Amino acid sequence: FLPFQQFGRDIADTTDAVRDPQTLEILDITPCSFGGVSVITPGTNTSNQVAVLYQGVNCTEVPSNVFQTRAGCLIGAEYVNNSYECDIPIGAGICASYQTSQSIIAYKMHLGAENSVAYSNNSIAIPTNFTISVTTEILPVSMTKTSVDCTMYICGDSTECSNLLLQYGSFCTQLKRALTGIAVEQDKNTQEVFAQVKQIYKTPPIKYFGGFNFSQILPDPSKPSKRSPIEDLLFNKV
Amino acid sequence: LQYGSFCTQLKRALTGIAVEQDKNTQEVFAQVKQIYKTPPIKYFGGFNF
Amino acid sequence: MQMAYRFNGIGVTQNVLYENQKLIANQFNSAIGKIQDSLSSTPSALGKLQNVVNHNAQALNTLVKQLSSNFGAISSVLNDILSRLDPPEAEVQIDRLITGRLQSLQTYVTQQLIRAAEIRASANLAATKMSECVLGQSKRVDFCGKGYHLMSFPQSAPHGVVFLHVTYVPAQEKNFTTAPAICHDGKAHFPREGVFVSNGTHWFVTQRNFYEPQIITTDNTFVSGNCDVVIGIVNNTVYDPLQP
Amino acid sequence: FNGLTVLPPLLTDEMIAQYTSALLAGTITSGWTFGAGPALQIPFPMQMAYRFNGIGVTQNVLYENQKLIANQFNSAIGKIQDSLSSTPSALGKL
Amino acid sequence: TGRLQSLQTYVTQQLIRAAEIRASANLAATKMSECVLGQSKRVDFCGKG
Ligand SMILES: *[C@@H]1O[C@H](CO)[C@@H](O[C@@H]2O[C@H](CO)[C@@H](O)[C@H](O)[C@H]2NC(C)=O)[C@H](O)[C@H]1NC(C)=O
Ligand SMILES: *[C@@H]1O[C@H](CO)[C@@H](O[C@@H]2O[C@H](CO)[C@@H](O)[C@H](O)[C@H]2NC(C)=O)[C@H](O)[C@H]1NC(C)=O
Ligand SMILES: *[C@@H]1O[C@H](CO)[C@@H](O[C@@H]2O[C@H](CO)[C@@H](O)[C@H](O)[C@H]2NC(C)=O)[C@H](O)[C@H]1NC(C)=O
Ligand SMILES: *[C@@H]1O[C@H](CO)[C@@H](O[C@@H]2O[C@H](CO)[C@@H](O)[C@H](O)[C@H]2NC(C)=O)[C@H](O)[C@H]1NC(C)=O
Ligand SMILES: *[C@@H]1O[C@H](CO)[C@@H](O[C@@H]2O[C@H](CO)[C@@H](O)[C@H](O)[C@H]2NC(C)=O)[C@H](O)[C@H]1NC(C)=O
Ligand SMILES: *[C@@H]1O[C@H](CO)[C@@H](O)[C@H](O)[C@H]1NC(C)=O
Ligand SMILES: *[C@@H]1O[C@H](CO)[C@@H](O)[C@H](O)[C@H]1NC(C)=O
Ligand SMILES: *[C@@H]1O[C@H](CO)[C@@H](O)[C@H](O)[C@H]1NC(C)=O
Ligand SMILES: *[C@@H]1O[C@H](CO)[C@@H](O)[C@H](O)[C@H]1NC(C)=O
Repeated sequence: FLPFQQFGRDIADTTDAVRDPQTLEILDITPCSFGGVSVITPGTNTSNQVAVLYQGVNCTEVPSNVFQTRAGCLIGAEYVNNSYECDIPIGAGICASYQTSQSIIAYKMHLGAENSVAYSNNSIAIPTNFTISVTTEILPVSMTKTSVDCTMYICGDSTECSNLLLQYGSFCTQLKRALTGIAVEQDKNTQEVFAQVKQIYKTPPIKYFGGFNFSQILPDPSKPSKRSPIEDLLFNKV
Repeated sequence: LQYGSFCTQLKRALTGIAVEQDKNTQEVFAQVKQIYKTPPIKYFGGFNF
Repeated sequence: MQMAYRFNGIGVTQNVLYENQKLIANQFNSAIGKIQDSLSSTPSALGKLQNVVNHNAQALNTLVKQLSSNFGAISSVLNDILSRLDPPEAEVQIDRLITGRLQSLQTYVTQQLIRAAEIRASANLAATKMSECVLGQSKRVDFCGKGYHLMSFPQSAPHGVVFLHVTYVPAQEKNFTTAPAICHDGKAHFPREGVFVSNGTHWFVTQRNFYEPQIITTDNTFVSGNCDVVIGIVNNTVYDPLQP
Repeated sequence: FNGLTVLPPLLTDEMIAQYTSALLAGTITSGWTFGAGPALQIPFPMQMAYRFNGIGVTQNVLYENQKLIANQFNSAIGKIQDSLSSTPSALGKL
Repeated sequence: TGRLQSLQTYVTQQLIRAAEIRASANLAATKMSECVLGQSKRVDFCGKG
């Protein structure tokens, strides 16, 4: 410090150094340790053991199996040298799992299987067979349409509350129009996706297409809802 | 405490954002399934990589 | 015939379909038979749709819970404040409750707006996928499933859509020797739509996605220049059909 | 910082670099085959000829100008480091 | 109250910025799929020319 200066301030305007009034000495001030506490579990179905992670603290303050990672202090897990596919993410490339009796272990994430391609300036690879693959993709379309009555929610049934509220200006009008716009948007979203065809086409009564079986995705007349089996499964699941 | 529940909503929003960031990072780079390696001899018909 | 069109669309000749029709139909039936088991076995697969519902429900509960809150006032119940208290001191309590209950509504509306924007983006993507994967065959990589896209089927679900993508995957590959061009009579020859491969003793030309060797002929190749500029040219013979 | 904390990302920089290296090796050795199934090896000039065919140019055009094309590519990739380092505002988006 | 309002505003801004970053990440993933793992016919999607 300069001889007349008494304490030191930071960029954020927080005191970080001080001068002792008796001995002309400078001291650094450091905040006391704090952090978050998280629990890692394999599910009460699988076991009742847990591990505990203290985030962003040195392992010397938490006073078993103790480990120090860039995420913080880990207690109750055994560190190994293997590498598996990640199961429970911890942070900075560290993952945890429940492995062999049985115990909680920690390890490094494994990116994948190592492979090398025999490259040469003279050789090629040509396939001799093929496979037909079917895959599923799921996409949400719309959400629930809600409406709110502002006066009944705020003032219930009393009257002078409404008299006080109307002094606050036009604040109830802008909420209704936003909610109505959202509802109209949902209705437009459904139409944009599903109403793409002009006419309703029908399958021939004789369902033969050269040996291809489409019964799993075609409508089932027996069911009153007239849905396909896959559609019924999806409907019942949610 | 007398005010009510605001901290819970703030915490849940921040945690959602934090998980979304890791999802975003994983969506771009983790497309391949195997770790391929280049041959030790780096000759590709005159092209320099 | 439509399926043959679709194989042509990805660079595979028509005869490959017509000579393997039964096997391909069996493979398609077996693949479509496992969709129900794959969906039912893992409940988390549909969780995304479920997720949306949960979010909405949660919001509503929060909007109720702020009602039973004092918000720094004497009590949450308003009628008691009316009954017990005098008009001077009642007004400040009423105003406090009004402001506290208005902020809660404002926050809810803002969250709804943000979620609606996200849902709109998802719906736009779904409409694009319906336009390009179901009403046509797409050349974009990984847009309609994984592999060489053949076709797709839509199915409906509560607040959502499910696409089944049918694609083609190569398998059982072998290794061969190649050459960029073939020199026959001081002239360079190049394949018209295939690639030259060698069995170790003989040379053939084949399509690039399915092994089907054929004899090099003047109607399989075209001539361009001498045999000096090309690096890696290989001596061989080219058969001429006109042999009367 | 008073109750404010920063959480580290799950994937480190080294893992992302390894992913990019794997992608580069795959595209250099197998062309576009590894993106749709098993990786099939092919010489690089033949892959370049396939790519010229993809845009409406015949194979002989590339096979008769291989050295010139390689030299142009080398010069273009060489200029990239200078062009990128010269302008500080190039990376302003990040 | 004055300190709670600032947190609310900060969380709202973070949500908006996160949405923008998510859109950018989706675009990057699409470009990785279509320009690196294949050859694109779309004009001006993977460079000029
Ligand atoms: C304030 O008073 C204390 C004593 O009450 C001083 O401490 C001593 O100061 C003398 C100065 O000649 C030193 O020789 C001693 O060594 C100090 N004591 C110890 C234990 O070290 C202190 O210096 C005074 N402060 C100022 C600024 O003069
Ligand atoms: C390409 O793969 C198919 C698998 O779908 C092979 O077909 C199988 O062949 C074996 C023996 O030839 C039979 O036991 C199986 O029943 C066949 N599977 C089906 C679904 O029919 C086919 O043989 C392979 N191609 C070649 C040239 O071997
Ligand atoms: C198309 O596939 C469906 C479903 O596999 C077939 O329906 C099955 O038919 C057999 C007849 O031997 C019954 O034992 C099964 O119970 C049926 N399954 C279901 C889910 O109903 C149908 O036969 C196939 N169509 C053709 C022409 O083979
Ligand atoms: C591939 O390119 C690198 C860099 O462009 C070449 O390495 C440089 O080569 C020049 C000569 O052309 C030297 O003056 C530099 O000192 C080299 N730099 C380094 C870091 O090595 C490399 O030689 C090229 N490969 C081949 C086979 O020519
Ligand atoms: C590579 O394939 C060629 C073409 O099938 C083989 O040449 C034929 O081999 C069969 C039996 O080996 C003979 O009956 C034919 O007469 C051969 N063709 C001609 C034109 O003579 C060749 O043997 C194969 N080489 C290897 C190493 O498998
Ligand atoms: C992992 O192996 C290294 C190699 O030296 C060793 O130092 C370390 O103690 C090992 N740790 C575990 C948990 O096996
Ligand atoms: C392939 O490259 C090697 C050098 O790595 C060279 O010796 C060989 O001749 C090349 N092959 C051909 C067919 O040019
Ligand atoms: C083909 O032979 C080469 C040897 O040049 C070898 O490296 C490669 O693995 C072989 N491919 C198969 C599918 O066996
Ligand atoms: C191809 O044949 C010509 C003429 O018969 C000869 O000059 C040339 O060396 C041959 N090429 C090779 C690689 O032997």
